[PDB]
Amino acid sequence: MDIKYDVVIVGSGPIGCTYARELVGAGYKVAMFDIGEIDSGLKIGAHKKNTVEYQKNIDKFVNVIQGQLMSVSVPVNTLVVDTLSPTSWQASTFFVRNGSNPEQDPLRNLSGQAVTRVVGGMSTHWTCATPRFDREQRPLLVKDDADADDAEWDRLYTKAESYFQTGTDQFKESIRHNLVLNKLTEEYKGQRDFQQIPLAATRRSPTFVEWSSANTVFDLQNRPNTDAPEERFNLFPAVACERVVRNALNSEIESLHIHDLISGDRFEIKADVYVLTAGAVHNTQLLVNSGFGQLGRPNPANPPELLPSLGSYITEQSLVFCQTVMSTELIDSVKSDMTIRGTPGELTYSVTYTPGASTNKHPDWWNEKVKNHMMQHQEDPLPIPFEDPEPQVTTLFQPSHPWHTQIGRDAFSYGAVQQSIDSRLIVDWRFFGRTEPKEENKLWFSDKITDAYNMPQPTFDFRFPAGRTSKEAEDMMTDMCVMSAKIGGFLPGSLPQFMEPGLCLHLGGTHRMGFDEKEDNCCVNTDSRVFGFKNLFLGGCGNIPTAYGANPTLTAMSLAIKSCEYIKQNFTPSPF
Amino acid sequence: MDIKYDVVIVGSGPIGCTYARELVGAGYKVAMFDIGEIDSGLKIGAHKKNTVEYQKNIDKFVNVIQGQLMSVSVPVNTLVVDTLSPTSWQASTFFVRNGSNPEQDPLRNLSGQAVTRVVGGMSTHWTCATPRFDREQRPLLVKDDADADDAEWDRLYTKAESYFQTGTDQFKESIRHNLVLNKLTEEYKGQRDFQQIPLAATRRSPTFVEWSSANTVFDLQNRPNTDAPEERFNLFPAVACERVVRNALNSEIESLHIHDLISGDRFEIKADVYVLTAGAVHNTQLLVNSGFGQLGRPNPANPPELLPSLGSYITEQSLVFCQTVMSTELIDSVKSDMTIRGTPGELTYSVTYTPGASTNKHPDWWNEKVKNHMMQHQEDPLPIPFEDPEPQVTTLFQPSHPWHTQIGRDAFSYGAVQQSIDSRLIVDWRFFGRTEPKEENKLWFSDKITDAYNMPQPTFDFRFPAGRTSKEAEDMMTDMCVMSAKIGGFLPGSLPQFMEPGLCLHLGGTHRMGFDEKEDNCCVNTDSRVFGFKNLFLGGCGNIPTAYGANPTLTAMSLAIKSCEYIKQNFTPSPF
Amino acid sequence: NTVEYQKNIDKFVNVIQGQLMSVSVPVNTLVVDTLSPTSWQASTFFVRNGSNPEQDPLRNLSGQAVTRVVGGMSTHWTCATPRFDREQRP
Amino acid sequence: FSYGAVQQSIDSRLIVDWRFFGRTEPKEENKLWFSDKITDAYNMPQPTFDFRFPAGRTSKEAEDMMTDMCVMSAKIGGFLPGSLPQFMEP
Ligand SMILES: *Cc1cc2c(cc1C)Nc1c([nH]c(=O)[nH]c1=O)N2C[C@H](O)[C@H](O)[C@H](O)COP(=O)(O)OP(=O)(O)OC[C@H]1O[C@@H](n2cnc3c(N)ncnc32)[C@H](O)[C@@H]1O
Ligand SMILES: *Cc1cc2c(cc1C)Nc1c([nH]c(=O)[nH]c1=O)N2C[C@H](O)[C@H](O)[C@H](O)COP(=O)(O)OP(=O)(O)OC[C@H]1O[C@@H](n2cnc3c(N)ncnc32)[C@H](O)[C@@H]1O
Ligand SMILES: *Cc1cc2c(cc1C)Nc1c([nH]c(=O)[nH]c1=O)N2C[C@H](O)[C@H](O)[C@H](O)COP(=O)(O)OP(=O)(O)OC[C@H]1O[C@@H](n2cnc3c(N)ncnc32)[C@H](O)[C@@H]1O
Ligand SMILES: OC[C@H]1O[C@@H](O)[C@H](F)[C@@H](O)[C@H]1O
Ligand SMILES: OC[C@H]1O[C@@H](O)[C@H](F)[C@@H](O)[C@H]1O
Ligand SMILES: OC[C@H]1O[C@@H](O)[C@H](F)[C@@H](O)[C@H]1O
Ligand SMILES: OC[C@H]1O[C@H](O)[C@H](F)[C@@H](O)[C@H]1O
Ligand SMILES: OC[C@H]1O[C@H](O)[C@H](F)[C@@H](O)[C@H]1O
Repeated sequence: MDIKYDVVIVGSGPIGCTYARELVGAGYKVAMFDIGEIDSGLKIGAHKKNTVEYQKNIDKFVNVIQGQLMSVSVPVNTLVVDTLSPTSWQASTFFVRNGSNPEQDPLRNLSGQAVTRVVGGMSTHWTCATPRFDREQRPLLVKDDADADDAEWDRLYTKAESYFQTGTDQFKESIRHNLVLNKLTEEYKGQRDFQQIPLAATRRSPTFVEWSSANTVFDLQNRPNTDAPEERFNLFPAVACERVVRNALNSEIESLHIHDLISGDRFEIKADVYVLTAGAVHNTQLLVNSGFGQLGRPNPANPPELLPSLGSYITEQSLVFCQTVMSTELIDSVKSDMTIRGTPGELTYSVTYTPGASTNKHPDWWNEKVKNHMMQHQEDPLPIPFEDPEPQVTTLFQPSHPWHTQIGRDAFSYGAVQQSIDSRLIVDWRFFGRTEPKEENKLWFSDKITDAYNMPQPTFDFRFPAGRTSKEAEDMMTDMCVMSAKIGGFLPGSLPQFMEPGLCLHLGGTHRMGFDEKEDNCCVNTDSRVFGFKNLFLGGCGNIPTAYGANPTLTAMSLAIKSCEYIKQNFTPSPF
Repeated sequence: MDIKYDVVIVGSGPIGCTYARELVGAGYKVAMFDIGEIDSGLKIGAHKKNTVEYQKNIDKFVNVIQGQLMSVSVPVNTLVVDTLSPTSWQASTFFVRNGSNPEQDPLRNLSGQAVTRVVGGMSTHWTCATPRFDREQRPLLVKDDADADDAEWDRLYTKAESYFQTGTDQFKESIRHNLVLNKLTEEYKGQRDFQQIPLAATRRSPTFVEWSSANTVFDLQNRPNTDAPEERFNLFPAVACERVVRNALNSEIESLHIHDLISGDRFEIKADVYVLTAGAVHNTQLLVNSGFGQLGRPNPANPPELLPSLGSYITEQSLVFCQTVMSTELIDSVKSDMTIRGTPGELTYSVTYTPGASTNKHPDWWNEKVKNHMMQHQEDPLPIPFEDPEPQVTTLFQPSHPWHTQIGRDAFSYGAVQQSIDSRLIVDWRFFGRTEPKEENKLWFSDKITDAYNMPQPTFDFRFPAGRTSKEAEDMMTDMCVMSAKIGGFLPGSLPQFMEPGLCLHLGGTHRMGFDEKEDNCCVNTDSRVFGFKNLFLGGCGNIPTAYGANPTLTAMSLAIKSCEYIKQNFTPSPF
Repeated sequence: NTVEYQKNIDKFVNVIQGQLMSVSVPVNTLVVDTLSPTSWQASTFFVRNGSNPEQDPLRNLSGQAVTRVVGGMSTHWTCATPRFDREQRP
Repeated sequence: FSYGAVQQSIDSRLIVDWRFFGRTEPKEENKLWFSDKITDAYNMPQPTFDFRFPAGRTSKEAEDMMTDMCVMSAKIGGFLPGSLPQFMEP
């Protein structure tokens, strides 16, 4: 470690790695710090799902996700346990216990909010869904010229998709995928369009997908090295970034205070450029601990002087979930082209089809798979082949249905995964609502209470706003019930429900972007530069100032690419 | 990869790494294959608990364990779900679904048996408890000379303890530890002795412990390298070892068939010496797939000709569990030396003690911690300091109490971890019973059904034997109820219970050791050599032929050290 | 119709459940394998606890129940008495 | 006749129950029969059902009816956790 770099990056998630990719590549001397540690294998920051073992046992991966989602703010617990032995010690009050945050109103929380501290951030376990936002969900990057704005976003999203290896063809030969997609597209037709979920992933074989991650964006190997002898990069894991140091004028950052969590030593690191990509909660925390905004419970009688919108206007999405069991209609449809005679398991049983009958509903490759499976596995009553991939189906957000949808199988199962129903029958439904930004919806940091890293404790003051946001959330639940029923009935144990607020982990608006600090009530401009500072940039979903339903990361990445263009335009690398 | 090594090792767990440590160190050309992948960070095969983040959030680590425990044999599920929508497809029978093994009698199973396929094996997530076995639990290594047997085991265990960095002093300054230990030792006195659990671990600070693993034994870095320029070792992850190839006479192994799970290619590797350390289930599987023992449902009318005891006499331990909530007696005892005046939170409140009163029950360092905590945290009603380490207490197996005990806090929590009761009050109790080896208790491999790696499906035919084993298991449950009550009453949600058979993951006896193949009904001799073979060795708990209650790994390691002495005595390394 | 039930209507569910006796219960096949090793266990899912061995569990009306008390089920019914329109009516 | 545990956290004045009842096509194959071997608690032939909801109109309407209750209920409020939309035991 040196005390001087060209660029310092706080966070090794996929947005920090967008900045590394762009800037290491442009010749800057870059250091990247992460509070978490390398724990994905020799491909640093890679997706934990990419082992042979997880892809042969995908039901286990939920546990890996749960193992690295550490709750942001837990209220004081008030459950009465009165079946204790009379000899057992019991307090006479519900006192502050077990890491609970006494500041947190339990009824104004995002209880499902969690953070991940590992090299690669949440991209080590994410679903890899990377939809574009349509105009309605998307911040403006050019004002008063919609066609130039569209052009700019197209160029940026195209680049982000290339970084993440986004595609829409990885599941095209799945029977289950097709079954679900084809049905939905017929029943709306074509008042809504359905497609494969855009996924940051490359299929390597019929049974293995290489899911993308931070590592796909930037490999996180120190440089110079043999592949990149004229580049300069260092990754420092297990280093808590605590404070950026402001000048008097609030026009420049003059250093970064860091804490080596192994040795315990503290240092101060100097950079020409400072990029905070610590996630939506933790960027905010680091800024509040550095004197931006206000520490402590918000107090209107003494509003913050520096970035007063920081931590206000926060957005998190409503999320509804169920699972379904495939209808008899759809299961029978799989084998609709077959002539089936006799009874499974007996001498006379056969299943045949005629390749190329124009009468066939399905093409030959489908009927071949189905025939083979039915004849070779007469003990099995379903016509779906055993290793058939899951559906990965969406109808994207539109004005008439202003929610994102993901229909398929998600590794992040909620609750006990029941084993009685055959998994080929099971389809997951997740619908994500957009949330209006509102000044009263805040993330703030205690002046008394600290987290496990001795940093000010995060506290939410949040409710879904009462008008359009809440109306749409309920409409969205209805929509998922109506849409799901086209495929099948609900799976007991996975009935339609709202998930805990913030379990969707799409928190935005915490350090939000706009044109004008005061008029747009925002913290960073369209280059992701903090207002008034020459050399401080924020990357991540916390920049998104709009009400959005789609998964935000591709949009956050796009904003980062644009930020890096600004840096390349205004800062000169040091000589090698 | 070469097609020729001096020694090939199948498995990178702590027993394979014992063989690597001994033999790489002795100058052999070693290759090690593991079916699983590197996923613990840059320290290959290291304990996953050793991140700063897990040790600040230890309640999350249960999920990491659950994420890599893949069930051995799951029976066909027969639960009736009859609240499905009438449109949903339903079969008319409980058919073979969702990876279930149709061979497995659900009532003769070890349902909690699981395997871990990752570099470092189960040592990437284990509790690190490494007790010695006393004579009563321990196989004989010398016959008819008890003092020479004791000497041999002492030397071997001392070496194994040095490899694992076993100690008994890591928790000596915990208030909770002391509270529990001191109470139990008074109440039995001294008809039973209590001590700290021997743990393979080194404390680095008051809040961080470096837990040992396979990596502690052998660092698993390829050699030659800068630290070890004259050593030769290669680790090949994601390589399924499928078969060892026997000569006609069954006197030598002539190669190892391997399957590269990334490329899909198959190869055959030649070694002077072959060591199978794939765990108790999977060593057996590999052997049955190579023509040892018998494939298919056991058939007494056609007993196996080659190693007929392989897969018979299997042992797994009964495990009882509860948690308790610390008694008022014991909580009051913590502060027994304090003079406490007024009421917490008010101006007059104070807590004082007199250092060195001979009347004090506790020494000054205890009273200091307690006083400071009480005065500095008057909102907290407990006298235990917030970062106080957990107890780690045992009374080892003895004739009058023939079970192992671990009393403390274990990361591998069973069930939902309730948050209402303060965690400083909570103590876990696990008691482990010894199981009589019995011919009828088998692990066998289907001739029809295969696992996820296309290898014969493991199937258990197991019941706890009806006489002494079952009698002791129930006595052991009673013992834990009686002993636990000295500390506190049971925690609702963690009432005393037997865990699922095989959840303790101490399976032994699958390829068991003895002096004489026929007379001792065994598979390997005291050098861990397979009877009749010159060049095949088996390492692991599957060698242990006795009824044991203590955690077996240190004993398995000891047997491996002795095996490696035999190899060093009989095989010459190739020139460098 | 007691004063007490109408002041505590949440308790009345228990009165209903107390007189709904299941018509046909299939043989139970749930595996309970956390029994003490000393406890007696059969080696099959045998006919137990009033189960009907004739009943295919997957072709059942598991929630069917009968009430044997003077007044029959009208001693606990909801008292909803709609007419059928032509379409539903013999 | 509440189904399941009656949660006490939500004020009861807020809570509204929804029950929707579907019509079932009569079908010869749907039977109630009586064992010639097994008897009930009164020594009378044991009742046994051989019943499935018929696969065409009955099942189609049942699922439509579930959708209807979800759409209609949402006019009043959102679902109560623990009482999510479900089919009851047949
Ligand atoms: C956990 C999760 C996440 C997503 C979905 C699934 C699940 C279960 N799936 C999903 C997501 N997003 C999508 O667009 N589509 C998908 O299908 N998920 C969210 C996505 O995963 C996040 O939006 C994305 O990673 C955010 O990227 P980031 O802004 O780079 O932030 P990260 O949280 O990934 O990484 C931040 C990083 O910084 C560190 N850190 C935090 N504090 C500090 C301090 N003080 N000093 C130094 N470093 C710090 C972290 O440890 C972390 O690695
Ligand atoms: C999971 C667990 C394990 C233990 C306890 C806690 C928990 C939750 N705690 C405990 C244990 N043992 C103790 O003595 N004290 C403790 O406090 N646990 C058990 C211990 O962890 C095991 O006994 C030990 O690792 C066994 O060592 P091993 O004999 O080296 O076996 P492993 O299972 O660790 O590693 C084997 C290895 O081989 C691989 N493999 C399997 N099949 C193949 C094939 N066919 N080809 C190639 N490689 C193969 C694995 O992937 C694995 O890494
Ligand atoms: C239990 C239930 C019932 C109804 C609803 C609510 C609940 C929880 N609410 C409901 C009902 N019906 C409606 O139209 N609207 C409502 O809102 N329920 C059903 C209604 O309760 C029944 O349809 C009605 O009682 C049937 O009347 P019934 O045909 O007279 O039959 P019962 O079952 O009431 O009484 C029969 C009776 O005969 C006896 N018995 C049976 N076997 C014998 C033999 N072998 N020998 C002599 N006597 C016998 C019984 O003991 C019983 O009293
Ligand atoms: O299974 C019931 C469903 O059947 C379908 O085939 C329809 F598309 C849905 O609208 C719904 O009527
Ligand atoms: O709390 C009840 C317990 O109290 C104790 O202090 C004893 F040691 C136990 O034997 C039991 O009597
Ligand atoms: O709360 C959402 C609901 O609001 C209502 O007032 C409507 F009547 C429903 O259709 C639905 O939109
Ligand atoms: O449960 C949370 C997740 O659900 C799905 O995987 C989404 F794709 C993620 O972005 C995230 O919201
Ligand atoms: O739950 C299984 C574990 O319990 C405890 O951690 C033991 F130490 C382990 O060896 C293992 O049995």
